[PDB]
Amino acid sequence: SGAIYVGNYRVVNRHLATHNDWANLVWEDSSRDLLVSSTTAQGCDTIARCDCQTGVYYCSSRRKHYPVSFSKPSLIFVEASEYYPARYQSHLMLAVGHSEPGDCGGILRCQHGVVGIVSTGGNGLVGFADVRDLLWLDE
Ligand SMILES: NC(=O)[C@H]1CCCN(C(=O)Cn2cc(Br)cc(Cl)c2=O)C1
Ligand SMILES: [Zn+2]
Repeated sequence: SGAIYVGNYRVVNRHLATHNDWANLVWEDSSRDLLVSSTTAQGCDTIARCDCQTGVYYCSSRRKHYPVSFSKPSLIFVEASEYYPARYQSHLMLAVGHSEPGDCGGILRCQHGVVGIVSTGGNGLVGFADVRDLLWLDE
């Protein structure tokens, strides 16, 4: 679980989106595991507008924040699930770190703000769905 609350938007993993998220749908991309929905309350999350490759992410499975080096957003293959078939997920950044089912939603942050959220993992790796390119979240 976990979400980014920026302005009048809520950003969540598309596979974890609720009925309210779908009822108040703004934008969704299956290939990125992102869903953005509208919220009546003003949220204060600063989105990073950078090309950082180091940051800190929150790991719910360890109740700890971890510093990580991560790759540039790219198209990386991800295996089937009760949510998605086997496909290439886009705008995904890999990092060496701990993650296990239940960690999706944990925010990855850098000095410039929110970079993205935990979307994939396993094998001593953690994958993050980038949100820095979504410029409309601030406007
Ligand atoms: N974005 C997706 O396709 C995910 C949908 C839910 C299932 N996906 C996963 O990666 C499940 N998972 C998540 C984390 Br975090 C760590 C591990 Cl070890 C793991 O197996 C894939
Ligand atoms: Zn940054």
